[PDB]
Parts: sequence; structure tokens; C-alpha cells
Amino acid sequence: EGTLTDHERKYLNKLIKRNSQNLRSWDLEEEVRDELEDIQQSILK
Amino acid sequence: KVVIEPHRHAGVYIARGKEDLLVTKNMAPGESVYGEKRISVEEPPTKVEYRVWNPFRSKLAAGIMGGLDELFIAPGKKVLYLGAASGTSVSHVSDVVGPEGVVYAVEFSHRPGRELISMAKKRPNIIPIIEDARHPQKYRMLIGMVDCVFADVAQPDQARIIALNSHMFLKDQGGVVISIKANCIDSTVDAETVFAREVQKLREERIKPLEQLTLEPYERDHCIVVGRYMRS
Amino acid sequence: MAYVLTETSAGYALLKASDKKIYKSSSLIQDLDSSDKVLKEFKIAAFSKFNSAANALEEANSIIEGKVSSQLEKLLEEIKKDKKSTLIVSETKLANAINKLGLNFNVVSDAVTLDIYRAIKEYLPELLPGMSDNDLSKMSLGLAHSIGRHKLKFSADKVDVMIIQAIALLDDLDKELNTYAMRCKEWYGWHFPELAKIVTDSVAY
Amino acid sequence: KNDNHIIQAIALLDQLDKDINTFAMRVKEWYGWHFPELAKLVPDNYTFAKLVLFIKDKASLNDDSLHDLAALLNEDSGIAQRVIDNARISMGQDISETDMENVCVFAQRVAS
Amino acid sequence: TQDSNYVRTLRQIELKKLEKGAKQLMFKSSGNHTIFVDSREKMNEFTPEKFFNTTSEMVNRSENRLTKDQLAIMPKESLDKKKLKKFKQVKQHLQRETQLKQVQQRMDAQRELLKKGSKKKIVDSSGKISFKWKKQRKR
Amino acid sequence: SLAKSPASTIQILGAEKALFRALKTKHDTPKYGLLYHASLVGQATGKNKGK
Amino acid sequence: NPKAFPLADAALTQQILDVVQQAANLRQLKKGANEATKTLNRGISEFIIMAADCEPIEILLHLPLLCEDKNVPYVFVPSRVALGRACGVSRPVIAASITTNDASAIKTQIYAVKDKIETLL
RNA sequence: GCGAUGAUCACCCGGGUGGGUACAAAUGGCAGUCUGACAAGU
Repeated sequence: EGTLTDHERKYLNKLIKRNSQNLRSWDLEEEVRDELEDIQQSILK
Repeated sequence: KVVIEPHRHAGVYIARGKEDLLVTKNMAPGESVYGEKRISVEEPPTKVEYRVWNPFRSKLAAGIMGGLDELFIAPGKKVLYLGAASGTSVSHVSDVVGPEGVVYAVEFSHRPGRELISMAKKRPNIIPIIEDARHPQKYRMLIGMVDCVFADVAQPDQARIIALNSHMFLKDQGGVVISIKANCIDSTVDAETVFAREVQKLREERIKPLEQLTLEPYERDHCIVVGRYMRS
Repeated sequence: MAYVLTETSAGYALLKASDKKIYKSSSLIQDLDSSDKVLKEFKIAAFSKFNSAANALEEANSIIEGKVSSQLEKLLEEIKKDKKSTLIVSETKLANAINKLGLNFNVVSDAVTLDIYRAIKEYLPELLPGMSDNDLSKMSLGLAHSIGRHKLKFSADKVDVMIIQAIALLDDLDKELNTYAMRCKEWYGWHFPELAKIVTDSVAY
Repeated sequence: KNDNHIIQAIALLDQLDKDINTFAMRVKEWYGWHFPELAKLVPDNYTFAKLVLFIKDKASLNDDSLHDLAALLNEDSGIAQRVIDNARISMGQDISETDMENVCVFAQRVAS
Repeated sequence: TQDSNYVRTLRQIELKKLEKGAKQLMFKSSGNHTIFVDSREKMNEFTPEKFFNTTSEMVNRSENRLTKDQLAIMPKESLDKKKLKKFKQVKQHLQRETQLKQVQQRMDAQRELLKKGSKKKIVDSSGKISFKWKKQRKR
Repeated sequence: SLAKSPASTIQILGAEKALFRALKTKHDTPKYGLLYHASLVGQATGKNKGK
Repeated sequence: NPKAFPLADAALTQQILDVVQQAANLRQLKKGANEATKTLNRGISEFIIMAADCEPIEILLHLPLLCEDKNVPYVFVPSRVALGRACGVSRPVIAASITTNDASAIKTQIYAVKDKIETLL
């Protein structure tokens, strides 16, 4: 019903940080993506 | 163990782990349709079989990896699949819709058709229609109203095939997902120019285009255009 | 009177339309949006059900070819009593064929009628009492494959999966027949052990 | 004083228990092509073979035939109604008469 | 001839290993993603987060984007290192395949010289050596 | 699947164990496969069986 | 000969048969349906030429199935006797294949014809 | 109200991991389907 209080949009939004924090671990780290990207082009080409 | 997780679009998952893959739940456990890998995982615990979805073999799967905002293919929905060469992609679409949903697979060529039939026996919710899509009136009996129309037909006049099928079977505000190959339509111009024309031709057919997505690296000179069928 | 011919996997349905000229109304979409409106506007005049799959396959091919079947003819013959009634058909081919039957029906096939069929098919399970949506799928599934078997020219005498089983079964029978023969030779040989050397064939033994 | 008859009988008895199962499984497959769901209805293989000997063609469905197959085993499981309703609507592709002849004879073999 | 057979069999194994490996791996999409908005105003205040209703970090993930509402024991570095090996392993399969392809082709080129016919050696300025056969029909 | 195979494979279809051992160890490959039991091959004698 | 499709016109056949002759002299040509079938399996075929007058046509009809599977261009030419002479042999040839070689001296001509065959499909 | 016609002699938190024997299935792996223009006669 969109009746959120000032407390409401804090707890739910904490969950956003919690889950988004979790998915980053699966997302993998950026420096690896630099190497993984190069390998991807060679295999694809 | 592999950690199966939910995905944005219902009926689709990702089998994260040491190897991460786009995955769908198997409707008929104990067999693979086209030799794809299967993964079974216990959930409270009962092991539930899953099938891998290869983006390079299915263009719809290439749409998922591209990050399509909206897919009208969802559990418990009626889907009309045009250009169903075999069960390579229809099986996965059948998995997404689930037992409650139904898939209307339309194909013209006989040799892929016999392959399609042999799969349809294993999947009760797939209704294979061996007929030419350019004349949808021929198979009007077997198809009721459908929530979405997916078309992988690689024909120059494809936008007309979408028109006739959408007009007869697609519901108002229904789904339209089109896979376009530029090289078939016009190889002299760049692919972007071809895609702009295809969007416009759909617009002339009371289909509002919502989003467009190009399918690299999975395919070259291909894009998926999603639109909504606005009858009003 | 206005009539609508609806073709289904379960059978033929004749819907009597209240207004004679519904198909010239520009507000069909709004008029037919809900099942209640559909039921009020359209009433089942006659319904011919497919008794068996073989009949259904024959009926399906007539519609695909655009030919009037005997069951459809008889179903139209019942409603003949209404003088000067319009009949609405989805296909122009089927409309033309019905016209040649000489029937007292003004047969009309127009793009405007397309919307009428859209609403009818959308609420068809509710329009047709006694058969659920699940059943309607089940007849459609079986009918589709049988049509598919016909179009693909499938013949029961040209399936190779039987060959692969028969050869495998034939090898299995050779193995099993051999073990039983040896058991009989050694079990009966106790009574008369000299037979095996003389006669070697298991069946003759 | 002979006890080797016992040794022959046991060596044969378990062999029959293997062959009866192996052949019965094949009978399920072959008739599975013509009527795949029925193999699910009657899991007990010996009952399945006797039923298949009766219902050779799933097209043939009569009320008297329903009673006759209802006499086979009991209607407590309800399989008698399921097969008649399910034979009407099924996915099994019809196999040739010669193929059916093999199934019944091979099913007859499992009976012997 | 036996040398040619030996190399080709190795190349065929490598190709099949490459195909199985590639199916194992998952490649992130790199494709343009356009959205259609009717009004010029809806363009100017367009924002990816608003359209997808998801956090800005979560937007740039094309494979699996999730709206905020859905959002509402192996070390990561080791798992990172295990992905890259799986990627490098498939790459090495491709490199081995190309090398075996080149070795076979040079082998087949030599085998043609052994066969009957009239041929002339032609040498380019770069020094590449090739043979041109005369236009004589095989009897 | 058989129809899409070349005639060379059909010759040595049933003898993969001998074929791939020979191919990898640089030895001569089999020449009959499963066709050895056809009537026409039986009529042939000596090296004519291979032909 | 309805099954033979796509069938090249006279102007395109001369272009195809010209490349087949050049490939033969460079030993870049595989002759015969069985030997052409292999090149598809090894993935070394630029495109496949078939003869429409082959009788029965089915003996070469497996190649379209393999070619569409592997995404290799294929085209039919009206005469198998003419194909055999272009190949440079004393017998009629119902099928031939151009082997892939990116260092070949006739690479440009093969690709020029290959593009035309793609347009035909 | 005994007995030589035979006494005695893995792990972890009610729950889960570890090991063994037998059978069956797998479109799971090993695993990749030989060569390619001459030969026989006078």
C-alpha cells in the first residue's frame, strides 16, 4: 500500500545491501575479469 | 555442491558453483533431449533434476544472458513457438511454462518435424503442429488464445508471419518476442539498419516495441526485439 | 439470424448470434471482453462432438483442406429451418464451400468477424459447459500428433526402432537358450550321460 | 540318496526368476510404444502381461471388454476405469499387426 | 600415411574436447541493449535503475538482473582462481588443435608430392615454397 | 545416422577397438569390420576379401 | 529434379566450375561423395558442389543435411559429367568439396564464389 | 532349575557423515570412426 514509514525504507533497504553484498561474491572479482575477458576473446575468435 | 538459485524470470535458474550455467528444471527426468548436461540437487531433501541451457544453441537463451528486461514466457502461460526446428529450444520453453502451461510448436520441414514429434511424446504440454506458419488458419483448431508469441523463423517476410499469427491467437496486451537475422533480410546494409526497419514494420502491425537486444558474442548480426500486442 | 461456426478439437459448435449484423459493429472488442457478455450474445444452437480420434482426424483434414464434412453438413442441416439467416465463418475457403452447398444462409467471412472468434476462443471453455480446459488440451494433444503422423506420412511399417530392439532381443534369446540346454544336458545326462557326445544339437537333444 | 536334483533345481529356479523379469521388462517396453501409460497403471509385471494379452489394441474399448478386464485382477485399484478412459486419450503410436503379434507371443512366453 | 592418420586422430580428440569444454563454460554477453520510450520527456529523465527498479551495481549485471523486491564455504579468491583455470584449460585445447592442424596440413602437402604427376616448384620473394601441378587429366 | 556415414566407416564399423588402437600406435588398420559376415565377402578368398 | 536445390544458373555454374578446376590443379579439391562427406566431419570444407543429374539423387542427399548442420554452403550444378571433367578425372563426379586453406593462391576466387552461393541459399 | 549335542569372546551433531557386497540404468568418461586414382589384360 506504499504506507512506508521512515523506519520502513531502512530495514528493507538493508536487505538490499545484504543480498547485493552476497551476490557480489558470486559476481567474482574485477582483476580476474581483466584476464578472463582476454581469454574469452581468444576462445570466441 | 552446486548451489541452484532463482533467476529473475520464473522457471529459469543459475547453477552457480565452480561452473555457472543457465539452467531450467527438467519436466521429464531421466533423459536429455539433445545431449545437454543435467544436474540434480537435493532441496528440503528431494533431488530435483535440472537441464543446462546452452546460449549458443538457443537464441532465447542468448536473450537471457543479454539481460532482457521482460519475457512473456513464464510458468502457467500459453506460448506459441514459431519456427520450432526441434526440441533444442522448445524443451526448455516447455520447462519454463511448467505442467500447467502449454507450448504450441509450429514447424514446416518434415525431417526436423519427425524429430520434434518424438520429443513431444515425452512432454505432455507440447502440442506439435507440422504446418506452414504463413497460413495460420490451417491450424486454428489446435491453438487457443496464447499469452505470448515467440518466433525464430528465418524468413525475409517474417514480420507478416508474426502479423497473421498474432492477430488470430495472441491476446490483447500479449507478448511478442522476435529473433531477427539481418543477413537473410538484407546483407548489403549494416545490421543496425535492418533492425530499425523490422521494428518499424512491427509498429505498423499494432505491436508496440519495448526493447531490443543484440546477441553477441553468442551470435553475429542477430537481435531479439520484444514488443507488446496492443489491439486497441 | 446470425450464426457463427466454431471449430474445436472436441467438435463443431454452432453459435446463434442475437443481432443479425454483429459483424458491422466497431465496438466488438469492448462488447465481448467478458465471458458473461459472450454467453449472452452467443448461444449454442447445435454441437457435434467427435466420437473417436479417427473421426476427429478425418474431420480435421476436411477443415484444413477447406472441405465441408458430412458431420458439419448435418449440423448445418439442423439450423436450416431459419429463413434468411447469416452464417459467420473464420476462413474464406470454408465460407465459399458452404455457399456451394446451396444452403439458405448468407455466409460471411470478414476481418471484423475475426474479433468474434478471438473472444470465443479465449472464453471457449466457459462457453462450452461440461468439458474443462484440462480436457480440451488433452483432446488437442492427441489430435495434433495424429494429424502430425498423417502429414509426416508416418507408417507403422517404417519404424527402425523395432529393428534395434529385435536384434538385441535375438542375441539375448541365443544366450538364454544356451544355458537352459546345458542345464538339461547335465541334469538329464545324470540318467543317461552318453547322449551329449552323440547328439550335439540342443534342440535335437 | 541323490541330492544333485536339489542343486539343479535351485540353479534353474533363480535363472527363471532372472529371465521372467528380463523378458517381462521387454514386454513393458514393446507395448509401451503402443500404449506407454498402461505400463504405469499396472506396475506388477505378471498382471501387465495378462492384461496386454487381452487389450491387444487400445482402440478396442467396450463396456463388456471393461468388465472382462475388470475381472482381471480387481477394480479396487480402479485400473479398469483408468485404462478405458486413458486408452481413449493416449500418446502411444499404433504398431503394426505383426509387431503386436510378437508382443502377445512374447508376453505369452513370460506367462509360461 | 600412418603419420597423417596419427595426427588427425589426435586433432579430432582435441576438437571434441574443445566442444565439450566450451559447453561447460559460460560467457557474459556483450551486446547493445536499447529501450523504446514514446515521449521525449521519458527519455530525458530515463534512468537504468528506475526502469529496472534495481540498485545501480545490480543493473550492470546482464546475466541476472533482479528488482529490489527479489533482493528483499569456499574462499572467494580460490573460487576465482578455479574459474580462470577452466577458461585457460579450454584455451589450451584450442591452441593444441591449431598446432595439430598445421602439422597435418604440411604432412598432406608432402604426401601430394609423392603421388604421380608433373609439378613445378614456385618460390615467392618472401621465400614461401609451393608446387603448381600441370593441367593434365588423370587417366 | 548410418546413411550420413561415409562408405569407409561402414566398412570398418564394428571394429573400433582394432581401428583406434592401430591409428594411435602407427600400425595397419583393420579392413573388414562387421561386414566380414556378409555372404559376398565369404565367397571372396585371400586378399580379395579386403577388396 | 525438384530435390536438387539450390540449382545454379549457367552463369554461376561456369564460375563454380572454374574454381573447381583451379582447386584441382592446386590439390585443394576433394572428389566423391564419400570423400566429400569426410571433409564436413573434419570441418575443413569451404563449400560443397553436387550434381543434379545424379541417379538416384538420394546417394548425395545426405550432404545437405550435414552442410546445414555444420553451416557450410552447398550448391548443385546441372551435369555430373561436366563436374568430373572440371575436377580433372576420367569418371563422372557427383560431389566435390573445396578444402579450406587460408594460405591458398586462389583464396579470393573461392571466397567470391562462396559469397554467391550463400546468397543463393 | 545351564554347558563340548559347544560357555565366552568406524566418525560426528533422537539426527547426520565414513566404509562393504549384489543388481540395474546413463544421449556420463576413456572415445577419436581407415586411404583416395589407378588396376587387370593383349
